[PDB]
Amino acid sequence: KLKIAAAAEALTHVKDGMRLGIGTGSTAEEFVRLLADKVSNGFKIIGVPTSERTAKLCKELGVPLTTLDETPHLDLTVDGADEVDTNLSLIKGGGGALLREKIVAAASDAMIVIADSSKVVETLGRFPLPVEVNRFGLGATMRAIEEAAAKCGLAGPLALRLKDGSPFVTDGGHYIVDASFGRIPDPKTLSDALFAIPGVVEHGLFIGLARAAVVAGNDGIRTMNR
Amino acid sequence: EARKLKIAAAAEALTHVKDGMRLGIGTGSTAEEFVRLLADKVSNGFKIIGVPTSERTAKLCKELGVPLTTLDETPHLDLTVDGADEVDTNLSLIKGGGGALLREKIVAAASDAMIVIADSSKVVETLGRFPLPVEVNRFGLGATMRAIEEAAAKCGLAGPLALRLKDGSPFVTDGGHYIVDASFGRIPDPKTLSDALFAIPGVVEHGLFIGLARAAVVAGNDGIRTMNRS
Repeated sequence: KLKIAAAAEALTHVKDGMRLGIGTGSTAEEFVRLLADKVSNGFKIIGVPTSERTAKLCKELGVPLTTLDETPHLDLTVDGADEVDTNLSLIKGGGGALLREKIVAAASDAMIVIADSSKVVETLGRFPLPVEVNRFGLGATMRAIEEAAAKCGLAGPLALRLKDGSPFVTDGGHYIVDASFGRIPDPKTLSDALFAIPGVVEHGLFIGLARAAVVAGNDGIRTMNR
Repeated sequence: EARKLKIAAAAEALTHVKDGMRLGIGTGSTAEEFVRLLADKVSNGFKIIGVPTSERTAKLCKELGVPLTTLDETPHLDLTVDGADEVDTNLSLIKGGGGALLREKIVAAASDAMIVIADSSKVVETLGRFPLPVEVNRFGLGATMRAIEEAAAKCGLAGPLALRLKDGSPFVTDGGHYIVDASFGRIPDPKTLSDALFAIPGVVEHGLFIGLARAAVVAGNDGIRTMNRS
């Protein structure tokens, strides 16, 4: 649809010979398809996958693959997001790949986001914030998340994420708690508060990582910048 | 030896353990001696319920008839008692030489108070001579290694990073993670370093305990001393 043109605009930021971090979800898959077309004309690139599902896609379509162990620093990560605010702070992890996405993006010189107009918000937080937790001590970690929220002036339900009947286990062996805070006006402070909890592994706030964002508007395609 | 000093500290810390409080039970050689002293007390009708910080702490406690519970079942505790690899005058710690730092920090942070018990060799002027354990995700190990070096550099630190091994392959934490032992030598600002390490998406947790321990019972041959908080 327009989803395609948004990915295609992001692929213009990709240079010959780049070391690339590749996102997960509906939008990054399309970026994979279009970049596969380009290699298939002698465009050279090497990619780190942020999930098994992206990894499979790259191999079926001929996008060369590497690892952060073999390729510890990347030029660019391209990935989707659940919410983008005007500081280009994001909420990510609706797809359950939040940690590998943070690690890959944090290992990169720059991160480009691809989203539609509906994901761009005045204030982050209507999308529930995914928080990745250890299964040991979940009860005390839930308490601490509510107290961490209270101290930052927020509140809302914390819902242990399920798949089928059971808790969702991430690629890395953790549970996810989706925190519905409604409005997160100071992401950095909340991120600090959540990190001070030992049970917290990581969370879906991507702060200061996206240098630019391609948005599929109702009018057409637009890029936001830093 | 070292052993009888760890016992005297354990016994002075149990002076703080009251009938029926719910306890965080540490792990390692010094917490072992505290468990026995609690067990000898249990069999004469002492009342307590304890959350284990490790796989092996739980087995000792069950072998001795110490009532055991869960943080899912018992999410807030009264008191955690545990060892430490380093204690400084502010009661900031380095922990995780025995590999249980994550569960230990979770347990201690869920407690109204945390008391440390150690022998006098564990008391330091400045944290950092004991290499700092950092618990890391297996995914992206290479990028996480780099970021730890970049964080150290911004805090004016340096040293080897060794992926911790056991029997020839990486030590796997109870929680499914690796440990990178960071030999920084001297850590004059623990708080700044702790923030810089948390900022790494690969870092799960680390062995700096800042502001958690309310007191530290220390043995030594110049007698038993409880360190306190300025």
